[PDB]
Amino acid sequence: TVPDRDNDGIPDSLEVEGYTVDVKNKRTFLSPWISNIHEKKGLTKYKSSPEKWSTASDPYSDFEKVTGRIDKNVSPEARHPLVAAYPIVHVDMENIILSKNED
Amino acid sequence: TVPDRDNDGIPDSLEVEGYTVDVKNKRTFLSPWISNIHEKKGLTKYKSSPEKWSTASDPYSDFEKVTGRIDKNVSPEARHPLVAAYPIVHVDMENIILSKNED
Amino acid sequence: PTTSLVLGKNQTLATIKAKENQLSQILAPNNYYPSKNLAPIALNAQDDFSSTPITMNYNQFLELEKTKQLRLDTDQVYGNIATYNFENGRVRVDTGSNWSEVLPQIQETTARIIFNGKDLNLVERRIAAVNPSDPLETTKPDMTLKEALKIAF
Amino acid sequence: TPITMNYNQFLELEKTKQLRLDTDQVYGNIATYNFENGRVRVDTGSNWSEV
Ligand SMILES: [Ca+2]
Ligand SMILES: [Ca+2]
Ligand SMILES: [Ca+2]
Ligand SMILES: [Ca+2]
Repeated sequence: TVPDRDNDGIPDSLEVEGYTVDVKNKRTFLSPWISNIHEKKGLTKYKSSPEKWSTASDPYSDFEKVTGRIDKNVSPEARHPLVAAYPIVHVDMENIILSKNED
Repeated sequence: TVPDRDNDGIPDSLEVEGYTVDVKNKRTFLSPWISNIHEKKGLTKYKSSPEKWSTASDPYSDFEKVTGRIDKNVSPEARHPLVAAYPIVHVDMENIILSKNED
Repeated sequence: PTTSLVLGKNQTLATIKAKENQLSQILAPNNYYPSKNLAPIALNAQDDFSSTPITMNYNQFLELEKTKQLRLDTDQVYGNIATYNFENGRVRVDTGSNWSEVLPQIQETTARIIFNGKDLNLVERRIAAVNPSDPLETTKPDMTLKEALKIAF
Repeated sequence: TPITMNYNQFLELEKTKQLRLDTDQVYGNIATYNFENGRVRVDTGSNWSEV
């Protein structure tokens, strides 16, 4: 049984030394990073915190992020484990209607 | 199985005799305090109550405190087990608006 | 959102948390609610059950039709996280957990980078970054600024 | 319902203009670290007055 301290599904040594996700047939593999074969495919190299279930502290595990098992609305640049995925919600008031309360 | 009466994850003898947390690769260890190797690294020596899950009685275990597995808003000086981490909330009234209820 | 209507400089007319009428089910990033083609929603009421008008008194009413200064602050925003369910793959919203639990955690452990090379609109990303004094935060991978620019923007 | 005030109180207030605001107590919840998935979660049961 491979070690996994943060319980996120990515093995610790993979998280520290680098890794990547790659479909082979129609299934995704979580391969450890390899210069000779992955770099040609344009696969991103991922590093994350072995001890944090989410490295960015946002509510999506590093595994969920890199494999895409995630809320799809999460914008693609935030799919990367080191990029925090959080809402920024501001309200703007398009116009204000007062009605005088007069008998 | 090492003894742990307060169930907080730090072994009793470690809690009494002193201990410290230290990353080695990208993982934190909860080492017993050692003069020759830890003092040079500037690591704080920690002591806590073996029988109290939190020594300061605040709702964060001594383990959670020293290892940083804690609410991040907890200010750094209160990360130390002997320093209580509690809110102090006072309300100030910036101004008071009375409206006379007159027909 | 907990909006607050402010007359003049900083005399707060009223603080209103949104009611069921003003609730927005989803708000995907780079989206408006209601969607930008539709007319904006009406905040009318102070009551939990949306049954009382947002009242304003005489001096406030006179000051408003004179100066016409009515700012709207956004004090805070309530909302829930939808999380992926490994079992049947559905994303589900936990109404227990909410973003106010998560956001301060993010702000306390990531470098913030605001950048406006995209048509001079500010874009704020947050990149996980080592915190030297926090033992758990040192376990994150080292973050050069160039790497941050590449992966975030 | 408005925070109401009666006539003698209203007169006394526009005369003396003394309206203090005491903070008798504060309700609030603790967010605690969840060892499983690392998220900090707020228990609405537990609250700071217990602690
Ligand atoms: Ca892991
Ligand atoms: Ca991780
Ligand atoms: Ca113990
Ligand atoms: Ca203890």
